[PDB]
Amino acid sequence: EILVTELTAQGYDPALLNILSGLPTCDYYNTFLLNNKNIDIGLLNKSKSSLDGKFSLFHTAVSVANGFMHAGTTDNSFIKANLPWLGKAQNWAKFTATASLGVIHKGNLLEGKKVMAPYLPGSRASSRFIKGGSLYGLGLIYAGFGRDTTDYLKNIIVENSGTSGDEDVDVLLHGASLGIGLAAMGSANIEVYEALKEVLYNDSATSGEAAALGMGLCMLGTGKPEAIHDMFTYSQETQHGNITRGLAVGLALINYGRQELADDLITKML
Amino acid sequence: ADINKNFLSVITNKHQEGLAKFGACVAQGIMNAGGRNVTIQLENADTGTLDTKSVVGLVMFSQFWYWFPLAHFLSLSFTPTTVIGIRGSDQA
Amino acid sequence: TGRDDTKETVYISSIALLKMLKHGRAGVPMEVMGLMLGEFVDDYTVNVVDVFAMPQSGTGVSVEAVDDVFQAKMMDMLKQTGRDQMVVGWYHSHPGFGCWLSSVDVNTQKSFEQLNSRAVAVVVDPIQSVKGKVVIDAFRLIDTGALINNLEPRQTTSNTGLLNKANIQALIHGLNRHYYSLNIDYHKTAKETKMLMNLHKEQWQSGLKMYDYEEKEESNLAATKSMVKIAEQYSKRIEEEKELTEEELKTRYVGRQDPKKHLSETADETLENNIVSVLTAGVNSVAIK
Repeated sequence: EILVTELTAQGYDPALLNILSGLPTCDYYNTFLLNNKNIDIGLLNKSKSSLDGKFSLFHTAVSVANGFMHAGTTDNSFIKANLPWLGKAQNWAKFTATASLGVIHKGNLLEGKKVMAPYLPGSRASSRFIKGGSLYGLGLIYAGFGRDTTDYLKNIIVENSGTSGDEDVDVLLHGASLGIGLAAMGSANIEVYEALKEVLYNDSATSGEAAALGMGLCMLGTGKPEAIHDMFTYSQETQHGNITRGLAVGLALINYGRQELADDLITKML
Repeated sequence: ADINKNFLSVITNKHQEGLAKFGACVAQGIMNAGGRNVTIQLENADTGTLDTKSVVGLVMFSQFWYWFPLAHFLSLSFTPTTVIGIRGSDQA
Repeated sequence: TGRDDTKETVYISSIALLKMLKHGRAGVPMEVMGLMLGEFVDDYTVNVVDVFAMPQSGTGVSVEAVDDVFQAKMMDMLKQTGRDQMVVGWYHSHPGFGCWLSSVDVNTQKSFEQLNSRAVAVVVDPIQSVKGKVVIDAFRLIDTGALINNLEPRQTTSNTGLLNKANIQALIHGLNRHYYSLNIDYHKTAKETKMLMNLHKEQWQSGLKMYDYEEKEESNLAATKSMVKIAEQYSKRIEEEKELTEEELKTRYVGRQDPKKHLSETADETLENNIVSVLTAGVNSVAIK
C-alpha cells in the first residue's frame, strides 16, 4: 500500500504499478484452475446420498466440501443437478449454501459483483437467508482486494445498525459484517471500525458475533489502545453468549504480531 | 491411500453419529480441494518468510464447532501451486 | 425461520439448584412442583435467577395443581422488593422415574408453552442426588404439528451437537422424538465462589488441633500388624510366576488381587500421616511454652 504511491510520485512505468496492485496474479490463478480442473464426481454423489439434505448437520457438511471443491472456477452444475436436495436446506444451512457461492466464484473479480447480483438484496425476497449469505460470499470473492467492496457493505451496515430486533434485518446484517471483515482485511479502516462498533453496541442477537470478528479482521495487528480498551470492557458489559465469545477471539486478531506489546492484555485475559 | 479410504468408510456408513460423518465429508473435500490444484502453504518458499494471510484463515477455521459458517475461512490457506513462466517483454 | 430457533441452554444459578433440591427432597416420595423465575436474553440463553414452589396437592402434579392465587400473590411479594422478573418455566420432580416427562406433564408443558414459548420443564431427581453427582435434566416440547412439518433439525442448528440421554426404549423414545433436550450449566460470580469455599473460623486453624494420642497409637499399631499379613501374601506370589504368559502366571500364583500394589499403598498412606503428626507435636510444644 505504501510502496506504490511512492513510485507514483517518483515516476515509474504503469506496467510495474499494475503488477504491484496485484490484479494480474489473480487472473493468472483463475486460468490455471480452468486448465487443470479435474473434479472426481463420485465423492459428491456418495456424500449426497448418505448425508441427507433434510438434516442441518448433513447438508452443511456437504456444502463446505463442495465450495472448496469448486473454489475459483464457476461450477453451478452440482447446484442445478441436485436442486431438490438443495431445496431441503433451511435456517442457517441455507445461509451456508448461499455463502458457498463466494468460494466458487472467488477470484474472477470482473464478474465477481455480477455473479452474486441475482442474490444480493433488492433481487430476492423468498428467504432472508439468501439475502444475508450473498453479502458474506461477496466479501470472500473480493477478499484481499475489496477496497471497493468495503464501500458497498458499509452502507448496508450503517443502515441496519439502528435496528437489529427484526428477523430479516438480523440475518441480513450478519453476513454484511463478516463480508466487510474480509473486504477490509488488513486495511485498518476507521470507517469500518465505526460501523461495526455500532452493531456491537446494538446488542444484536446474532450480528454481534460477526461484528467482533470483522473488526479484528479489518484492524489486523494494529493494536490501537482505544480499540483494545473498548473491546476488553464490552465483553463484561454484554451478557449475550455469542458476543462474549466473539470479542475474546477478536482481541487476539487486533493484537496479532504484538509480541511484548500485547503481553499485558494476555495477563488480564488469563 | 489408506487414510483417504478411511474417510470414505464413514461417509458410507449410516450407523455413526452425524458428528463423525460431518468431519469425514469435509476432510475428504479438503484433500481434493480446488479440483486437486491447491495446497496449504504456511511459509512461502519465495523468500522463506511467514505469510500474514495464512495465519488468519486457520485460526478462524478452528471456531467452526461453535458456528458452522466459519468453516469457509479455511479457503484463505488454499493457494495454487504451479510454475507460470511469463514472457517478460509483453507479459504474455 | 429468521431466528436461531433452538432451545435455550439453561444456566441455573448458584442459588437455584440448591433451592430446587431442598424443595424436592423434603417431599420425597410424593411429587413436587414450582416455578422457575428468570430472564430471557439471546435466542438461546436463559439465566434462571430464582425459584418458588407452588404448594402441594393430594393428587401430585396436575395442570389442576396450578393455583393462580398462590402464583400471583407470591409474585406480588417479590414485586415490593424488586426481585421478581418473569416466569421462564417451571420445575417438578419425578423421584420414582428417570429424567423424562410423564404423560401428564406434557399437557402441562403445552399450557405453559401457550403462555410463553420459551417455557422449559426441568425434571429434578432428589433421590439420585445422594450420589456425588446431581441428576437433573431440561426438556421443552416440540409440537406434534411441528414434527409433521419436520422442523426438528431447526432446533439443533448452531449447537455443539452434544445432548443427553436417559434409559433406553421408553425413556429415550419420548426424549428425542417428542421434546428436545439441552444441557445445563452453572452460573456464578466470584463473590459467591468465596461464600461457598469458606468454612469455619477454626478450619484454617485446624492444623494446631492435634488429636488424642491414644488414637494415634491405634494408628501406629494397626498399620504395622496388617502389613505383616500382606507381606506373607507377597512371599507366596514371587515363589513361582516365572514361566511364560504373564496373565496366566498372575491368575495361578495370586498376582491378581495384587499384594505388591496393596502393600506399597498402605505404607505410603501411613507414612504421610506420621510426618505431620511429628511436625504438629514439635510445633505445639515449642510455640505455646
